[PDB]
Amino acid sequence: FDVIGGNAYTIGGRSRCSIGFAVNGGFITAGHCGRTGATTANPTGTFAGSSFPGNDYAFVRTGAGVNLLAQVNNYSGGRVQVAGHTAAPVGSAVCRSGSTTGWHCGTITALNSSVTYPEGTVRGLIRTTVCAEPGDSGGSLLAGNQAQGVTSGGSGNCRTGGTTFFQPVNPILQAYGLRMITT
Repeated sequence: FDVIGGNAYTIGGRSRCSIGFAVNGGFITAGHCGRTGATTANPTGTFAGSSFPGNDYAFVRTGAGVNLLAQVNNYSGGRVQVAGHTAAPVGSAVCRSGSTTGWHCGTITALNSSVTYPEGTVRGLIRTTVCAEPGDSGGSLLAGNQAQGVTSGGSGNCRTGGTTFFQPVNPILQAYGLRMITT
C-alpha cells in the first residue's frame, strides 16, 4: 500500500483525516485525528504519539507492506515531490492537499497564531487563506516542494472561502526524533 501525503486514511472506519507526510517509521498527521494506541487502516498503522490541544500533531507508526513515499497527491492525477522541510515566511504561496476538497492554495498570513477549538486552545499555528473542510485535517501543506505543516482546522469552506491553520512540521519532527523521507 502506498502512503502519499493528502490521501485519506481511516480510524475505526471513519475517514476523519488525511496523511501529512511520510517520515521514517510511518507518517505524521494532526493530533486531533486520534489518540496514542488508536489503529488506522489505509494504511494499517497505530498512533504512537499525539498532542492535542495545545499542539495539534501526531505520528502514526506503519509496518509491513506499507510503502512510504516522499510525495503529496496533487489531486489532478500527479504527485508533488517532497524535497525538504525548510519553513517558508509569511506571504508565501502555499498549497494544501486533503482528502475532502483536494488541492487548494493560498498564502501564509501569520505564524504562531492561536485558535480555540471546542476541545481547547491550540497555539503555535500557521495561519493561511487556504480553505479546508473536515476530512482535510492532518493533510499536507507545501510551499513548493518544502513541507510546512499539517492541516489543523479553521473556518469557512472551499465553496465560499475560509481561513485554515496548520501545525508546523518542525516541532513534530523534533518531538519524536523523526526524519522526513526524501526518496
